[PDB]
Amino acid sequence: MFAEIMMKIEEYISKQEYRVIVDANNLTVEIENELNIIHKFIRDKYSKRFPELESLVPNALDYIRTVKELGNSLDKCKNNENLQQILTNATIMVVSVTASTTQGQQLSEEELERLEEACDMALELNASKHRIYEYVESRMSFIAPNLSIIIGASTAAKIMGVAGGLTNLSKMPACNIMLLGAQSVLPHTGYIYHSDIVQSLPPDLRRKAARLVAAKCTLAARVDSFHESTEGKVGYELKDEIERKFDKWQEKPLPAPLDGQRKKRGGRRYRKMKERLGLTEIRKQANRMSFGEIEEDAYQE
Amino acid sequence: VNPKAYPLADAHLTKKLLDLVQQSCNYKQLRKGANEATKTLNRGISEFIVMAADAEPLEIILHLPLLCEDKNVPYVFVRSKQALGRACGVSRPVIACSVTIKEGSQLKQQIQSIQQSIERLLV
Amino acid sequence: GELDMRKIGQARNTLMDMRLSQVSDSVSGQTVVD
Amino acid sequence: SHFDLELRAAVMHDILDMMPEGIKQNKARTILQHLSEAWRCWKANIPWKVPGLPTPIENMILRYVKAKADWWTNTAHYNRERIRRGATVDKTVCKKNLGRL
Amino acid sequence: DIESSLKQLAERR
Amino acid sequence: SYMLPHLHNGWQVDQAILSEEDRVVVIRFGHDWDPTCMKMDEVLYSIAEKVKNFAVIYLVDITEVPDFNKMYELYDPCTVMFFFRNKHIMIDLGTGNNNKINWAMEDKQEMVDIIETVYRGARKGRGLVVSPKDYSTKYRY
Repeated sequence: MFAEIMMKIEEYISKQEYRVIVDANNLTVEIENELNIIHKFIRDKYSKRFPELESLVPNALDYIRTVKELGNSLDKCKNNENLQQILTNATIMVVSVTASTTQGQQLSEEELERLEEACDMALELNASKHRIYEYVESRMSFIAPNLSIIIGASTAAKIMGVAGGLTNLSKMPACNIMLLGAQSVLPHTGYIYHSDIVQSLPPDLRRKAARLVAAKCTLAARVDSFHESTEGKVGYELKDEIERKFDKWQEKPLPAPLDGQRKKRGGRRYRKMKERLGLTEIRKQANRMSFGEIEEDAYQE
Repeated sequence: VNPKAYPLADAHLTKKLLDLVQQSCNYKQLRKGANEATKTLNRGISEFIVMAADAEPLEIILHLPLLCEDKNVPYVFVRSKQALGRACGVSRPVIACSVTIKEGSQLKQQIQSIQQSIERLLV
Repeated sequence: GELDMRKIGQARNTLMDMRLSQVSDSVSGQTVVD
Repeated sequence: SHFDLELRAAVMHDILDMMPEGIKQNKARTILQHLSEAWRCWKANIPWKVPGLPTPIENMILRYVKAKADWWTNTAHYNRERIRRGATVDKTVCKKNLGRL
Repeated sequence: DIESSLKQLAERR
Repeated sequence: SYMLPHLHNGWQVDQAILSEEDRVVVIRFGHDWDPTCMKMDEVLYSIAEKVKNFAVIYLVDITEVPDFNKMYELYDPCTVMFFFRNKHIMIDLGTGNNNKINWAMEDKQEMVDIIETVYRGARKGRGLVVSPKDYSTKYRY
């Protein structure tokens, strides 16, 4: 499945319809899960040689590069030029402090060879996923430039794969666009909501801004259905309007010394306010003092 | 006007279409908005679908005659949404005002007459 | 190049949390309500 | 004791004398407002960013803000020391000192 | 306007 | 600073008193050199944009126009006096007289309240407005 998709992506990139981009996106989404499973297996296999390597490297690619650069030998963390290009200086210092006191035995030769093969397979899967994402971005820029510039190239490719192209997506209304590929399962979890354009928003204003993100992208489906808007100025204007709306959603005179003129109205016209808002209190048993006796204690207050 | 907006009605035809749209929206038989018109065309309950030629861009209503080619409904494009600028209380000019059949409509036959008049403009 | 002041603090906090969790992994009956 | 008002007056006089007669008709109030914004900015940890202002004007505003901040810090420390010792103050002075502290 | 008066006041103090 | 335009000419100041009638006219007879008049000007600037809709405050220099300090006898370094529609309202401060404030009021709220009370009294026509303050004492403790 992955080899035929890679051959189709190579044949598409060497020659430079719409289902090939969706197939490449599905192959990249499968290869990402395969690389995540390979990174989990490499972290479970290399846990004896470096048990603090998973805590020091939370990323899967960073942990794979650390397992490929250091491996069972913990002496590859002192002034290592290969580990300095993957992680930062503080991360390299934390990895050196973890490898100074690791309290773990080194792995065997077959386990290290299997870990190196899993790291090479994860690197090849990540490279194939990056090539498939680049091919999908090129096909989206050649097919739907406004939809790739407004909501993203991968989101436009997923919308064209789910709806059936730009010709079927143009028919889709804002409600369908808002819940494009939408559904505990989140109601109205549209692809726009599950996208990079909706990820740069607070969760309290993530869905409704997705209503500003999907339906305008539906206008991009009306923009890429014909042969017009090949540059992407409408998608850039929609993205600028969405950014202005997200910036707006996120973050003295003195009255004259005059009073009322006179009182002439009262009863079912001004009495309602004086009975509800300025409601009549007890007006008794709370204003009397009983100057002769003393009800409360001497210092109850 | 826009060349892609087809068909184009006359002045009295647009006045009668605006009167029928106001009579449908005042009797709860008209839906404004592009997504509401698309939902009324996909549901198969919309008697007529009207568009606006003064739309920027005009491609957003371009699926409104094509859905009219998918449900056998008459299509028409007001020169400007301004005709329905107030529409059913809409402050902004209205474009997609899917007029859906209303049970015992006080102007049901009048709406049918508008349909018959909108089917002869596209020739 | 540039100074990332928060980077060293984050690294130290992560190391301390990892060490404590390793110590906390030896606890006997710490409860958890899902 | 009156470092704030004196410094503000000196800065305003310097800016006005530097400013041309063609710009001193109405932009003096604008420069005063910019100085006020700079002062309120340093008192609330909010950066004062006027990219449309001349670099020497920004430098003068920053110098005035630094001088006023130093004077305010010294005055607040002195007032807090006097209050702790038991000096004679009023409600307005106490409120201002509490706010500055 | 106010610039002249401010300068005059400053020059005497 | 001193954004309040000082009426240099004495006759100009008098005409300014006769200029506005529906609001409060306050003239600061303090000389701008002294620090006390500087504090008074700062207090006025605090209420410059607040009491503007109800009052019109002008500065004054007793050296520029001496007739005000020789006829009204404003000998204080910075005395605040009021004149409403050619009628010098008196504020019942309780300092023996009521022609001037004579104190460097460093409280903006107190000045605003005094201005509001003076406006209310002028509207009521009371030549001696009862000041809602115990100005007879230092009001400090």
